[PDB]
Amino acid sequence: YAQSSGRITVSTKRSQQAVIPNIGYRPRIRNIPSRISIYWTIVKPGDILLINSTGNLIAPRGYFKIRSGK
Amino acid sequence: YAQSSGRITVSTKRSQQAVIPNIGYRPRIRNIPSRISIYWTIVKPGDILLINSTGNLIAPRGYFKIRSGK
Amino acid sequence: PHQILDGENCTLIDALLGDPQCDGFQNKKWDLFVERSKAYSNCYPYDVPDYASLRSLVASSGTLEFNNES
Ligand SMILES: *[C@@H]1O[C@H](CO)[C@@H](O[C@@H]2O[C@H](CO)[C@@H](O[C@@H]3O[C@H](CO[C@H]4O[C@H](CO)[C@@H](O)[C@H](O)[C@@H]4O)[C@@H](O)[C@H](O[C@H]4O[C@H](CO)[C@@H](O)[C@H](O)[C@@H]4O)[C@@H]3O)[C@H](O)[C@H]2NC(C)=O)[C@H](O)[C@H]1NC(C)=O
Ligand SMILES: *[C@@H]1O[C@H](CO)[C@@H](O)[C@H](O)[C@H]1NC(C)=O
Repeated sequence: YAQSSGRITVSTKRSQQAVIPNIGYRPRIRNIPSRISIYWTIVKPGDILLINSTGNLIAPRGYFKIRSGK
Repeated sequence: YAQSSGRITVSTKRSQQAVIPNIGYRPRIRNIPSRISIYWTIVKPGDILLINSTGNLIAPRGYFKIRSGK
Repeated sequence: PHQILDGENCTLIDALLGDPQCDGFQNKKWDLFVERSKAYSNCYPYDVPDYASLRSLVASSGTLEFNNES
């Protein structure tokens, strides 16, 4: 990511999520010593999703149509 | 700790815990203006406890053998 | 009576994320995602900070339909 430390600020008009990566060693899973933390953001109609990232972003490819049911 | 800032990443094969020391003044208890926030990690059989740190670590001495009962 | 979606060594979060061994669940609706005890992961290791909350949220949504955004 070409910088020493990244910073991600994914926010809307009703919420704010700022996450900083934690560089360090982990036990190897499938020969991978790194991890990925999965976050979610829900955007209401009329709201605006804004994504900031200096680095270390696993970017979304779209939205899942969340609904209510049984 | 010979460093301006510490960082502790106690991680296992299914969870990670990264904490940052918060240098600052606090009200004195027993003539101590500092605190030690206590964290815990549970290692299941087959997992690996990887404690990596660069400072401000209150290191463990062993395991406590948690179980299930009454 | 209910649209049952089988596990087939896939978790709901893995099917949400797009596991290559779970690509058959893309854009799939359900009424009950039956998770199997034989489920595992065959991709990059990940650690959801609120795994139960995300899993319950996606299960209450009850659809994996996905619209790509430019
Ligand atoms: C940022 O702001 C905080 C405010 O909370 C400051 O913290 C206080 O700092 C003062 C000054 O250091 C502290 O006062 C000290 O308290 C000690 C404990 O007092 C108990 O024990 C003594 C006996 O040892 C009893 O007499 C007393 O009644 C209490 O039961 C004292 O031992 C200290 O005494 C020292 O100084 C005196 C001179 O004043 C000498 O004569 C003594 O020999 C000894 O060297 C001192 O009085 C106070 O406890 C701190 N906490 C709080 C909650 O007030 C930070 O200092 C400040 N930091 C900066 C950089 O500004
Ligand atoms: C996972 O499931 C698929 C089909 O459901 C099966 O072919 C495959 O063998 C399973 N994986 C393992 C490790 O058994």
